[PDB]
Formats: sequence, C-alpha cells, structure tokens
Amino acid sequence: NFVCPPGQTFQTCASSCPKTCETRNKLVLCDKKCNQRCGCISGTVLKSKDSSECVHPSKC
Repeated sequence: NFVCPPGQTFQTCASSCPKTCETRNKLVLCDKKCNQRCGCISGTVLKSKDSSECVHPSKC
C-alpha cells in the first residue's frame, strides 16, 4: 500500500524535488522526474521546504 499525508495525493509522475510556497511555479510536486509516490494537489504547494500539508499560492 501507499498513502500520503494531508494535502498531498498519489501521482505516477512526481519527483522527490517537492514544490512549496517558495516555488508555486509547478502544478505538480515537481516535474524534472516521474516518481510514482505522493505529491501536492495540482494547484497547491507543500506549505514549506518540507511541510506535510499543501496550500495554494493564493494562501501562501
């Protein structure tokens, strides 16, 4: 099995280079690689450098 934390969803293509309020540029965890793990909602960003809940750029 494989489950995220709150604010993040499973994605087939999502590198271990997570997006946060710092980035906000990608509408996926990251894009330089396709890792089949979890990753923020498509529109959010992992609050901080390594939080556990993804917020939108509009909130950030």
